[PDB]
Amino acid sequence: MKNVGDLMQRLQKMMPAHIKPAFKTGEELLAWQKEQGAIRSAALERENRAMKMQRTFNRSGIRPLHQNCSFENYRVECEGQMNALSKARQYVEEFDGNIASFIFSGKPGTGKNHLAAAICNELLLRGKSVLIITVADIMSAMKDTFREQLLNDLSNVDLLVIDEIGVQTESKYEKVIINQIVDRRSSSKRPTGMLTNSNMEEMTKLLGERVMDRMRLGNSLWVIFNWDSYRSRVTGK
Amino acid sequence: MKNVGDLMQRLQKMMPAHIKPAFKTGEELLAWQKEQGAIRSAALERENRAMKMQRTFNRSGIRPLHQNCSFENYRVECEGQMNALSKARQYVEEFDGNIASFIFSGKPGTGKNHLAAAICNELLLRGKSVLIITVADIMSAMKDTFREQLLNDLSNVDLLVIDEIGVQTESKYEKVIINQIVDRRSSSKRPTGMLTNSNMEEMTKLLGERVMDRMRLGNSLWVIFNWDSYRSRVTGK
Amino acid sequence: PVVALSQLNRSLEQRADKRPVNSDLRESGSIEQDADLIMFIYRDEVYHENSDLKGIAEIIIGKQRNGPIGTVRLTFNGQWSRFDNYAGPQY
Ligand SMILES: [Mg+2]
Ligand SMILES: [Mg+2]
Repeated sequence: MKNVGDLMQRLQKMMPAHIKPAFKTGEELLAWQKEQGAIRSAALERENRAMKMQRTFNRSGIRPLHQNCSFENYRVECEGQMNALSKARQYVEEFDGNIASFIFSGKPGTGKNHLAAAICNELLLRGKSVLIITVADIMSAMKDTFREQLLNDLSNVDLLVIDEIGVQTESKYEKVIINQIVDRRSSSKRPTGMLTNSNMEEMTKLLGERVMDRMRLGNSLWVIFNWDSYRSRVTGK
Repeated sequence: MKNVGDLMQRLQKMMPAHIKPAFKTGEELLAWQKEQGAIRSAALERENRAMKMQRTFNRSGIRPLHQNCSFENYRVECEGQMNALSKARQYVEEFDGNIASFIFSGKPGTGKNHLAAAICNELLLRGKSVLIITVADIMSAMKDTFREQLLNDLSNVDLLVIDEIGVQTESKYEKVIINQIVDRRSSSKRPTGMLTNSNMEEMTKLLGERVMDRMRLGNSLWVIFNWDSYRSRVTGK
Repeated sequence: PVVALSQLNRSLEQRADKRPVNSDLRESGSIEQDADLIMFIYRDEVYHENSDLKGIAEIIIGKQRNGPIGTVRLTFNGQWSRFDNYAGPQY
């Protein structure tokens, strides 16, 4: 039928010539493939890590209005939060291995979630995980457990911060939820945080003195705003 | 069991002459089927589009009075809403990718829901998704939950517009609900809309200043009416 | 080649999604191991009347011995019984 010389003489006619095999033996081939493989694996690993990092970005509940968001796009007008940013930068710097939790407060339209999202992005770039939530999402999750990844996460992330803690006046539930959370967090030597629009005394009757005591570790970071709104400027860039 | 020509002679006991078959081979038939397929598929796609469109229009719960309802069937009689039209038209024209929120307020019989429904019609002609509601229907939805789709549509939709905000003086719950909605929305770079009968001051103790902070973005559109009624004149064609 | 039809077990309907996958046919899985190519079918205008995929079926591939997997869109006009190519957008 056909054999080696005839086979290869068939083979060359498919193509343009001067296409020499370039290997000529076996061990050269094996070495070459080992080399290509160790070249390929590295870029593969790189890509896999990049995936992981994207999965951590998309998991946090930061909404788009605080996504294109950081320290540097935050406009100063006085000392009243020049102090705050001199606090926030060092907080991000002093975060690694630190029971350093915080609270913000004051007036709306004052850059709370903005600074929070800035912190969150910077700690994602440090290689650490974050999350920000509306408390009603925890409500809905506790109701939907009758249908655990989330509640598991909420007691094992490095950082956590909270939004909309004032409203839901139908209390005798919010206090106990957040107390359970903060106990399980503080116990594991991990921080957390909060956001609100009310005074500490206006907060403490909702949130019994124990919880705020658990906030009062390390060199804490209390803030109380006085600034005015910002909304008139923003247009949704 | 029968010859070809004689099979056909069996065949011609059915129809007349002048019925010639035109195929003459196979691959030509495949070309013919391909033609008909590329035709019927695109026509089907057209019909599918029209369906999806109607599935929107029957879902934006609007009551039939304000359905045959546009800018044009709105008999202008003074400037007080000539300005309203000059604003609503440009609101539509500016809706394309913007944080453009509006509020209406004033007296009944002055064309609030009329202009709202005209707006919604035009935006659906642009190919968007909207919805209007009665606040009691949101109450009813949250109760049906305690017997998700409609619940989560109120943040998966581009635009919402809200109706009958003053009534249900069983307050202190309405506020937390509307707060929840509007925070999820305005944090998500999307508009909304309100409707009422009261001044902003009266409105503000119902709706704490934070909500209107979430309202006053971009070139936020406040409007307030003062016209007299129209209801004695209307017929319902 | 060979072409051999089969059937499926009704433990999929209660899933409330209703796309088929590999672990849905329960005939010991003796054919899942023997085969070379599989093509499940889904067609939305059965399990719903108003769903906006009228006149469309789709070809969920679930195994490929010599290639990759995918998913394809095709139409159905059941009164003269022939699928046709879907010249349109992607899925
Ligand atoms: Mg906030
Ligand atoms: Mg009305």
